[PDB]
Order: sequence, then structure tokens, then C-alpha cells
Amino acid sequence: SELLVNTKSGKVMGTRVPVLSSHISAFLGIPFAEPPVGNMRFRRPEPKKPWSGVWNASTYPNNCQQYVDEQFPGFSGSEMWNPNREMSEDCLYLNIWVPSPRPKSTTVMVWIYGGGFYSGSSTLDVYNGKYLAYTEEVVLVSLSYRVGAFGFLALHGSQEAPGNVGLLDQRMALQWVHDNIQFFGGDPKTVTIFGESAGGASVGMHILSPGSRDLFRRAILQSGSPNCPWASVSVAEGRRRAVELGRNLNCNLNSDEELIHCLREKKPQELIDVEWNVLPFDSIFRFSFVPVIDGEFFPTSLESMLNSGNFKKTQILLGVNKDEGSFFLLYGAPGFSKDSESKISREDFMSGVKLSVPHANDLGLDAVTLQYTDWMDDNNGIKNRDGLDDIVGDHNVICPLMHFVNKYTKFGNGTYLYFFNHRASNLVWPEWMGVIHGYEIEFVFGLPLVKELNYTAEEEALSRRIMHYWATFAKTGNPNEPHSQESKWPLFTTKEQKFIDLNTEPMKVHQRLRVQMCVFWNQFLPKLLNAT
Amino acid sequence: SELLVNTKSGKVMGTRVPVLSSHISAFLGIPFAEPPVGNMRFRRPEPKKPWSGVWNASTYPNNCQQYVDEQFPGFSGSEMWNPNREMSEDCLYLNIWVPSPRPKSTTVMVWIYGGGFYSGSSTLDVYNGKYLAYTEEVVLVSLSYRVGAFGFLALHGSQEAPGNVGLLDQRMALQWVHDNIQFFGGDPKTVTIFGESAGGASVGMHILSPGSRDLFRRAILQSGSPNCPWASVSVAEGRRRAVELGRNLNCNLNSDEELIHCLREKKPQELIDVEWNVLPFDSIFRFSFVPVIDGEFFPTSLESMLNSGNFKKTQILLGVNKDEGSFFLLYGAPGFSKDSESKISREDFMSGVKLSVPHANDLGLDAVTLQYTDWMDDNNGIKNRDGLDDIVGDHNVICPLMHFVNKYTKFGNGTYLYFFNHRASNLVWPEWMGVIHGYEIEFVFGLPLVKELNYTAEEEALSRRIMHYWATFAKTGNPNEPHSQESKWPLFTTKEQKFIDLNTEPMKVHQRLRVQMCVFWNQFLPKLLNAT
Ligand SMILES: *[C@@H]1O[C@H](CO)[C@@H](O)[C@H](O)[C@H]1NC(C)=O
Ligand SMILES: *[C@@H]1O[C@H](CO)[C@@H](O)[C@H](O)[C@H]1NC(C)=O
Ligand SMILES: *[C@@H]1O[C@H](CO)[C@@H](O)[C@H](O)[C@H]1NC(C)=O
Ligand SMILES: *[C@@H]1O[C@H](CO)[C@@H](O)[C@H](O)[C@H]1NC(C)=O
Ligand SMILES: CC(=O)SCC[N+](C)(C)C
Ligand SMILES: CC(=O)SCC[N+](C)(C)C
Ligand SMILES: [Cl-]
Ligand SMILES: [Cl-]
Ligand SMILES: [Cl-]
Ligand SMILES: [Cl-]
Ligand SMILES: [Cl-]
Ligand SMILES: [Cl-]
Ligand SMILES: [Cl-]
Ligand SMILES: [Cl-]
Ligand SMILES: [Cl-]
Ligand SMILES: [Cl-]
Ligand SMILES: [Cl-]
Ligand SMILES: [Cl-]
Ligand SMILES: [Cl-]
Ligand SMILES: [Cl-]
Repeated sequence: SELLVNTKSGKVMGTRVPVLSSHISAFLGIPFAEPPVGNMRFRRPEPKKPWSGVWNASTYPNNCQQYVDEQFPGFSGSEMWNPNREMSEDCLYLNIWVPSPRPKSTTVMVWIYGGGFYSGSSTLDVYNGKYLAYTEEVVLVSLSYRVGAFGFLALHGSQEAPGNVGLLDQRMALQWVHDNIQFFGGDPKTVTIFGESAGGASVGMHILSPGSRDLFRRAILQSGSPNCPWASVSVAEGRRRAVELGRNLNCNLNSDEELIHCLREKKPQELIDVEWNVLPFDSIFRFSFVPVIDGEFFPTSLESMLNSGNFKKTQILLGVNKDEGSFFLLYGAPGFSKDSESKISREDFMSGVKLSVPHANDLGLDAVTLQYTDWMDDNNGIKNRDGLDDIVGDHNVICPLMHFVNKYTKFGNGTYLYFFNHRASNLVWPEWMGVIHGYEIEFVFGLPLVKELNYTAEEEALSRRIMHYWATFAKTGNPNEPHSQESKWPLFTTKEQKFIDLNTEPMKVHQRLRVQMCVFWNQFLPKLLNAT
Repeated sequence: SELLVNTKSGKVMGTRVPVLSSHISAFLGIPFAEPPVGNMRFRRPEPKKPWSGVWNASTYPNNCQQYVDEQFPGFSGSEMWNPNREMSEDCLYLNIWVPSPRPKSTTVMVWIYGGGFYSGSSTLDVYNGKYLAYTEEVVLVSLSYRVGAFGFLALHGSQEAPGNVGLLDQRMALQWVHDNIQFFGGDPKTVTIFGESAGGASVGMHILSPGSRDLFRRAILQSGSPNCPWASVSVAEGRRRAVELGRNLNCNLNSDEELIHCLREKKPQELIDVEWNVLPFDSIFRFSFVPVIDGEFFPTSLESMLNSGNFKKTQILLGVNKDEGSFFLLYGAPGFSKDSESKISREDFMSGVKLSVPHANDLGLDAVTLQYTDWMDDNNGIKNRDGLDDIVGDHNVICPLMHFVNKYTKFGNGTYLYFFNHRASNLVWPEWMGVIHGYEIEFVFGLPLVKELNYTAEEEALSRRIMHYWATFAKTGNPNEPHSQESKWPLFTTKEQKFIDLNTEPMKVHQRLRVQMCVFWNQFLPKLLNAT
């Protein structure tokens, strides 16, 4: 049976799924680790004990315990990202979409979901890999990993809650793929990992961590980089937040042992109810439990690893969206609302700047303000709004990514950079938000090819062009079709620094993405803050 | 006799001079102070003892002892500013151009020459007031004052060389005008003082100093402000330079008395030969002997006087030229030459920045560089050149002036601001230098009306329009002709901050002159340098 596969962990039975007037195989909910429940909470993941009989992989698995966005009840724009299955700590499973007939040794792509390390699900409609697997004929895998305190609580020095376990969950799934994907017709030697925001930062982290490098061939990072200011904390900061979390749950704080024991006796939702209370500052685009620079998963500081070339050298494809910051301003910055144009007063602009650069002294805040203020029209509510939007995106996603791309390219084997600036015609979010964080994903997964979703024909063409870039890159390490007719996406070099726009218009090439602002964030501001 | 005038100092005999197919009276070289020679060198000026008989005021007087520009021997562009008479310490005289027939009580305008306080002459061809006196029918006076060590050596606490004497020379001439101008048909109650660069800074200094306020009605400042970074030094810095000057002349430095005695025994040229050796830093647009904030001529700091409104409240008309810095970059910045386009390398740009902001630490220099660098095209030699040009002009003239105008306007009785950006068609200096420092003067004095000078007809029209703005302002405190047909030069207000362009095109109104860059120089950079 085409739907029956025998793996080293045991046999699994898939299900036939329809896709674009055709069909393919799907193996949903395959376990790759033992349930991290009970006393295994906060601990590293243990490999799934092989099973007897046949595992039913016909339906999606539970989602990991996580905070749920209720900011706009019933609104599809926000709820499309929420868990669409039952939540449980028993959530370590993976999904596989296999072309029909089953391949013998084709390209593999593993998706790592984003969500600021505090949320995320592999089962979202926007992550359904059947379209991509079918259209580009690749084996598409989507993994899962613990988020929130469950996956990143960090009490360095301890073995019950070392930190980064959520990252180890990812690695274990990659290990499972490396060991069993052949049985599904996948080529374990041509695996490409890709993800967005926290997932993109994750991809970069596996590129850096020695213990992950051998498990994949190349990588794609979307709107996320390992060096982002929100993607990691020091061991001391991680410890402070863990203790503070315990303080919120009236725990005994005399020892790690006692703290960990107390937290383990709490129900999942109890940890989630107070998770946001441990942030050090009033801020936006900052999440409580994220990876920790432990000296283990990460040997040394991210920057020193990047400077010395201490990382996997291969090919990478990465990029950003035009308005990465709008979402986080809506949810927390004063003056922004979902149903208004959100024109920002000068006062609110100032408040926003402070929320955006929490680690800044007055001089730093002044530098940022001056850098993003048009002094010939400083009371222009639209410029203030758009200016704040740029500040958040530049600081949190674009400039950190540009720093990563420039450092990696010095030792890498090929870089491809993109700038996604197409706002979908069927977007339910307001116009002022522009090309939102995470809204290139629907194009990467081919949702536009689905007529009932109501995208324009041009948007379907873009989706197909993007899916082919991604799949072709995953297969050859070059997004371009050898001996092709269409325009060529040029390599990004240290000298030329070329990139392309990804939109419904004919491809255009540019150079030095957001260079003026990124010199500010990556060189000047840091010097200023350090000197003061 | 129309050429014979009897003043409180004695009788003077003028000369009839031709001007634009007509004639007027001229009284050249009238003394207003005793010769500051011998033991009077460095001392405050003493009023000229009245004389018996008739003083021959038919020819120009000697020029004060000063450094002479020999950077381009035979070049008119530079030599037109050099002394055109014999130099002597006996140089305290004034010149008067009186309409014919002699008026009874008309508007008076007193010109104060510029030249960085280290040079200048009232007898330059470009300062001939016959055209302005004739065309606008005003009594035009041009004074003189000691420059260099002779007029500004400052050993605060001493009475032999207190400092600011060159400014006192100016005041004495203003006093003389206040007492005797009536005899020449001038109205001592409607005197307007005006000057360019150091002369413009001087005008502002008389507006501030209590001892000068009662001697004039209103003021005009061209490309200069009292608060310019080069226009003054502290008493301690003034003292350091005086001592260092003495050290250069192998003087006894045991006491002010001995230092002053030694300097007085030196020949004029001996002081001038080493004058530039006392500057504290390698720099451009910085002059050795300038006014000193002594607590006497200036009661308190310039900034505190401006904030509290401790200054003469009247009407003022002021402005700047488009490329104030080009001249000083040519003479000292590496990479600039008179006969080349002076395209600047990135290295030379960096060196220039350092020469331009001598009081800056590395962080400050980085701030300036970032502020004026186009990172999408940082090796563009023309942008680098023009960028440096802006840095020098913004820092040394424009932003300081904008700071002054905004502070004065809060307490003043009417402000008129202009931006002069017309490059003369017969300019002998290279094109890259643009609208040079001091090149609006020829238009203020009506040289374009002289056919043999070869200006375009449009340039003659501009000159006449500027001369009428200046003269009309001097007369009424408003440059605009009451019930006029031409466009109106609007008042500059704290809120609107309107100004006009002065060029051969039809008047245009703008707002917030160089606001973006001046917020940098006037608010941000100072904070940065103070915090670091
Ligand atoms: C699980 O597998 C069975 C076949 O053994 C199938 O009938 C069922 O639909 C699958 N999922 C469930 C329990 O609904
Ligand atoms: C990638 O590496 C191969 C050798 O392994 C080399 O020949 C090729 O030029 C490299 N390409 C890039 C873009 O560095
Ligand atoms: C000085 O005045 C006399 C008349 O007494 C005149 O002849 C002469 O030209 C004037 N200047 C000189 C000395 O040339
Ligand atoms: C100038 O002062 C007079 C009173 O002395 C006042 O009436 C007039 O409005 C003032 N004008 C300006 C521009 O301040
Ligand atoms: C980007 C986000 O979803 S903000 C997190 C929710 N919070 C504001 C209630 C803490
Ligand atoms: C602006 C200037 O004339 S520079 C002064 C002359 N120096 C360079 C020889 C000291
Ligand atoms: Cl077998
Ligand atoms: Cl086996
Ligand atoms: Cl479908
Ligand atoms: Cl708090
Ligand atoms: Cl960069
Ligand atoms: Cl949507
Ligand atoms: Cl909408
Ligand atoms: Cl008489
Ligand atoms: Cl008398
Ligand atoms: Cl003439
Ligand atoms: Cl030196
Ligand atoms: Cl200003
Ligand atoms: Cl000239
Ligand atoms: Cl020329």
C-alpha cells in the first residue's frame, strides 16, 4: 500500500488527500519524541520508543500549550494563527506530504513554524504543505516544538531545565527525518530547512550550532535571523525570568530543584496566565521565553561565531517583508487601532520609540527619533505612523538580518536575498499595516492556487514563481532554473550586495537593502549606547 | 561749499565723485580715534582730539595691519579682499558717501567689514558705497577697526590688553556717527548697522552689548551671527593664545606686564608672521584673535543673554549664502584645489570632517559623517565634496544663524530672513565652490549696475532689488515698499519661520531653513558631545 510506510520507529498508515483536482499522500501526526509530560517537563526531549503495529497518521496532532490571541475574537486575521487543534504538552509530532506515486529519492523541505517562540502550530491552514509538495514534487515535512516556558524556561547549570529544549525538539525531528525520510521517497542528503520569524531565527540557530549542522543540506530564512534582539537572552536573564515566573506562581525559590519542582506541579494554563509578567521592560516585540546563549547549543556569543565563521557553510536563501513592525505596534503601541487609520501624534510617536528600543538611554532615543523624523513636517500623523512602523521593522527584523547576511556571505557558498512587498488583495487587516509580518507565507505554501480563496490571477502567478524559487533552491542551491528564460535572481555578494523585489510586477534587482538605516542600527546606535 | 562740513571734531573737506552718469559727495578717511600706536597698542581706543583747520577727506585712509592672502598671486578672486592701501596701525578712520544736494535728515547705514576678525578693509572696491548712497539716497558710512592681535589680543584682568578693543573701535565710530552725522544730512535716529561674516557677527554683538545698544536703530547681519563657533573664545582661551603668541616671539612670560611690554616692542609684521601658530587644533574656519566673553562687553554667556532676552529689541534683517564653506575647504582641506573639480575621496572626506569639527570625539565625528553620507553611493566624489561643503557651512554659519534668529525673534520687533543662492556669471572662482562666502556683497553695494563690470541684466535687476530691500528696511524696519506691487517678503515668525530666496528668479517663500541639519547641529550633536 502506497499509504503504508515502515520506519525504524515502526509502521505508519497515511491518508490520501485531494489537491488541485488530483491527489497525494499525507502522513499526519507521526511522533518523533516521548511525550514531554510530568517530570519530563522542561527537560531535553527523549527519542520516541519504537512501537508495535501500525500508527494511524490520518489526522493532525495536538498543538503545544501556548498563549492564545483573543485580541480580536472572531477575526480571521488574528485567529488564523491560533491553535486549530486541542492543546496538550503531548505535542511532539511531525507531518509529511508525499507525492503520488511515492518518489524514490526526491528533494526534502522541512518547515519550522514561527510565533516569537511563545506560540505556533504546524497544523495551521496556512501551513498545509499539500500544494507545495504536489506542485513542486518535493517531500514536505512540518515539525513541532515546545514554545513558551515549556520549551525555553532556562536555569543554566541545572539538568531539569537547561533551556533551549524547544530547539532540541526541532533537532530531534530533523534527526528523525535524516534517519527515516528515505522510506517516504525523500533524499536525506538533500534536506532544506525553512521557517518564518522565530522559525527563521531557528533555522539560523541550527546553522550555527555544531550539534545540528550535519542534519540538513541548505537553508531558507524568512523574516528572521539568529541575531535578532528578541530571539535570545543571556543565561543570567533567562534565570531571572524563570525565578520571576516562579515568584508569580507563589513558588519556593530557595533552590532550582525546589523552583523546578513547583513549576512542574502547576497546570499548563497557570504558567501561561503569568508568562508576560516577566519581561524586564515595558516593550513591544519582546517575548519572555526564548533561546539562551548557554555555551552548549551555542558555543560562544552569536556575534563571535559569525565573525570567526564558526558555522555550517552552505547556500542560503533569505529575505524580509516591507512592514514587519505593524503587527506589534497595533497590539501595544498607544494610538494604533485595528479599525482606524492610526495617524500618530508626536507624543505617541515618542512613546512608541521608547517601547521599541527598551535598552535605550535618552541620547539613544533622541538619535532614533532624529533619524526617523521629517523636521519639515513633524506633525504629519501618517509620516509619524509609518516612521514608527519602520523603526520596529528595521530594528527587529531587517537590520539584524542584513547583519547576518553580510557576515554569513563572507564564508558561505551562495546567498540569495529578497524583499517581499506585495500586499494581498484579500487581506482582512487594515491598509495602514501594509505588507504584514508573516504574510508571505501563504504565497510560499501556494494558497493562491486555490480558487475559492479569492486571490487575483497575478497573485497565483507570484505564488507559483515563489514556490518554484524555494523548491528549485532546495534542490540545487540556486533558485534559478538552469538554462531558463525568465529573469535571473542574482547571487548576493559582499561587494555588489544585490537582491530582488518579490511582487506581482516584473522582477527588479537592487543593491544594499535598507543600507542607510541599517548602518544606523548596526554600527552607530550600538557605539553610542556603549559610549554612554 | 557742499563739500565742506563742520563737525564737533573739526571741519572736513570732501570731494565730488562721479557715479552712474551723475555725482555725489564723499568724505574719505575721517579720523574718529587717536592712533592706537606705541604704548596704545592693544589698549582701548581713545576719542580723536578735535583739530584746528580743515581735514582733507579726499582720499582713502591706510588699512589696519593684517595677514595678507598670497595663496593665489595675481588672482582677482582672492586679491580683491586684500588691503588696497598702505597698512599701518594708524588706521582708525571712517568714510561717508553723501547724496547731492546734501540731505537734511535722511536714513543712515553704517557698514562693518568682515574677514574673520583677522583681516578686512573699508576701502575695498567691493565696499565702495557711492552706488548705494546714490541709488537709494542714504548717507552711507563705512568704519574700520583693529583686527588680528592688534584688535583682539586678550589678557583678561589686564588694562593694557583687555581684549575686544577692535569691537570698541567699532563702537567709537558708531558714537562719532551718532554725534556728527546730522552735519552731513544724516538722521542719527535712523542709523542701521550692517556687515558680513565677522562684520555680521559684530552687528549681533552690538545688539547684545549694553554699551552699544543706544547707538543705532536697527540691524542687518549677512552670513554671520554672534554665536558662531569661530566668533569668540573664553577668557582662559584668549589668555592661552596671547601667552602662546609671546612664546612664539621669545618674550618674557613672567607677567602680563612683561608679556605686553615685549609684544609692544615688536614690529607689526612680526606679530602677523606667527599669528596662525596659536590655534589649539588643526582646523579650518578658526581664527586666532577674536572677541572674548569678558563679562564686560558681554555681561554673561551669549546663550544666556539670548535666552533671557538681554539684548536690544528692534527689527533685524539677516540671511546666508548657499555655499558658505567652500572657501575654507579650498584653502586647507586635503583634496581641494582651485583648478580642479575637487572630487573628494572617502578618505579625504573623513579628514575634512575632522578639520571641520575640531572639538569632536570619535562618536561625534561618526555622527557627523553618518548625517552627511549617502550610503548607497559613498564613493561618489562629487557628493563627498558637496557634503563636506555643507558640513562647513551648516556648522559655521547657517545653523548658528538659525539658532540666533529663533532666539531673537521671541523678543524682537520684526525679523526678515533670506537665503542667497545666485552664482554670479562673472565669478572667477571655480564652479565647485558655488555661491561663495561674501559674494552677495557685490550685489548689496550695487556693483552690477556698473556696465563695465559685465554682469547680466538680470543681475543688475537683482542688485537693485536687494539695495532697495536693505535701504527700505533701514528706513522703515520693513524691506517691503508700503502699498507696493511686487511680491512681499514676509516676516519671520516663531511659528511659520518663513524666509525667501534671493536670486534672479521670481521671489519664492519657504519655511524652516536647513531645519533637518540644524536640529542636528543645534540640539543633537551638542547633547552627544556633552554626554560623552
Ligand atoms: C485512524 O485510523 C482508522 C483506521 O484504523 C481510521 O478509520 C480513522 O479515521 C483514523 N482516525 C480516526 C480515529 O478518526
Ligand atoms: C561553492 O563551493 C564550491 C566548492 O565546494 C566552489 O567551487 C564554488 O565556487 C562555491 N560557490 C560559491 C558561490 O561560493
Ligand atoms: C588733499 O587736499 C588737497 C587740497 O588742500 C588736494 O589738492 C589733494 O588732492 C588732497 N589729497 C592729496 C594730498 O593728494
Ligand atoms: C513692534 O512694536 C510695536 C510697539 O512698539 C508693536 O505695536 C508691533 O506690533 C511690533 N511688531 C512686531 C513685529 O513685533
Ligand atoms: C505580539 C503579541 O501577540 S503581544 C502578546 C500579548 N500581550 C500583549 C497580551 C502580552
Ligand atoms: C581662511 C584663510 O584665509 S586660512 C588663513 C591662512 N593660513 C591658512 C595660511 C593660515
Ligand atoms: Cl524490510
Ligand atoms: Cl528497519
Ligand atoms: Cl483543495
Ligand atoms: Cl512592571
Ligand atoms: Cl548592513
Ligand atoms: Cl487575511
Ligand atoms: Cl481592510
Ligand atoms: Cl555754527
Ligand atoms: Cl559744534
Ligand atoms: Cl563709476
Ligand atoms: Cl601644532
Ligand atoms: Cl534651528
Ligand atoms: Cl570674482
Ligand atoms: Cl571658472
